Amino acid sequence: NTIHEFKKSAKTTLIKIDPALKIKTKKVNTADQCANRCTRNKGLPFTCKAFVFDKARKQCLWFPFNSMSSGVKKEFGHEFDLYENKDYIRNCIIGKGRSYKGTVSITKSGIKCQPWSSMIPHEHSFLPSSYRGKDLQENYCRNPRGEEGGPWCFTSNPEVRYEVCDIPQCSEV
Amino acid sequence: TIHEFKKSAKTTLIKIDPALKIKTKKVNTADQCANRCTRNKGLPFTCKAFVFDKARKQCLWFPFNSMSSGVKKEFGHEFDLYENKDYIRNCIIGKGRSYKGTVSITKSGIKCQPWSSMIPHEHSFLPSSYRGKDLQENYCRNPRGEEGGPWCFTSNPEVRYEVCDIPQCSEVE
Ligand SMILES: O=S(=O)(O)CCCO
Repeated sequence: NTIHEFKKSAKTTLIKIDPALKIKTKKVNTADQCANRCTRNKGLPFTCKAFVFDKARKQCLWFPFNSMSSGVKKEFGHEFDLYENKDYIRNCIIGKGRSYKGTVSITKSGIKCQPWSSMIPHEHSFLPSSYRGKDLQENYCRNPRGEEGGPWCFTSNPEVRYEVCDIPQCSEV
Repeated sequence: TIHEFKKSAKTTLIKIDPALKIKTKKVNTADQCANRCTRNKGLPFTCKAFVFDKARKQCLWFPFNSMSSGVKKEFGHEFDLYENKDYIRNCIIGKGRSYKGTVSITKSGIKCQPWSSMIPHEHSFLPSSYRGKDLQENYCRNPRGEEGGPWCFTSNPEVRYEVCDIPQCSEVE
């Protein structure tokens, strides 16, 4: 069971703008079954970069793209959960990491990040809805205002309001 | 938990910068090191890799990996190195000569052939004659800096080799 290995976005599927792009679907029992096929890439005529489980139609949708790909857009649906293969979510930072979408959720000194949706331990105004496009989801390290320090988070230690996270620059020579 | 790490057999790491944090503990198995690393509990840093000393049954947890500036990768028959995939760059610079991620599937979704195997395809891209190239397992690699990026010999007898679909670091904003 490889499902916990994917970055999950609730109530979301992906749509092609490009009719050219390819999709594979199969009726299935559980979301874990979509995950296994994606991880192993068995019987897909492409590299599985993401999949959707449709909980109403009991279907996997396997994709050679993700939510960051050109010619694809997110779509809302109560029945869908999106799972993006972490191997195709850039895990290094460009510049100050304004566009960082990876899942690192621990600070430089090893403190588990506080969820953006929470006011515990720390009250703050980085509400996800105020910061659209900045992916203030779960407790991921993010740099929503593009400050000098790189991605950071509020910390689950009450004595440390916030700390930078230790995410490498993609290229610095 | 151990499968979200890239394993390098017979390898440890040495820190030349003495200010870099380390934590060690005698354990039973490498799986237990992986668990503490993934959960990052009781570690005053971000766990980016660990080594398991099979002789002493000791975990060595690191806030660095083999690509970190000033770390000595060294042979040792009793060590296995495990690098957290979140910290191995999963995108390509230029032609991907330096790609060391764990993607093992071609663009058309075929499982790569192991570099050390000669079935289905016979070749002269042996690990031994490509030191530093990490021609390990069946990972997509670009040892000669060739145009289309990391590639592999394919497990499909009808397709000698094909490029993989590893994104450029410049692909996404
Ligand atoms: O101003 S806050 O303390 O709320 C966050 C600052 C981190 O840049």
